[PDB]
Amino acid sequence: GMDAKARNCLLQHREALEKDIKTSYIMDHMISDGFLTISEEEKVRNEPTQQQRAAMLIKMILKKDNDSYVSFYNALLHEGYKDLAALLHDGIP
Repeated sequence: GMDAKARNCLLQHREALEKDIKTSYIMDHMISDGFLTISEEEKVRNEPTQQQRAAMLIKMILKKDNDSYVSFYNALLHEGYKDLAALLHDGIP
């Protein structure tokens, strides 16, 4: 569903993302945008640590469409993760 460029960007920067991001905030945006289901939210929330939640959310997004990548970018950007957003800018469709 997603462009290779986007996929690879995510795969390249996932460790950096997994490290810093507060997943619940990003998810709230993505749920608002309608690219993330309550069931998916819960599955992420079921992960014990923030890094494990982040990893799960990214694993999920890698199985979604271009729109979802952008939603993720927008979320990061609106939550002030400007550095991490920049890393994914090059891969945006």
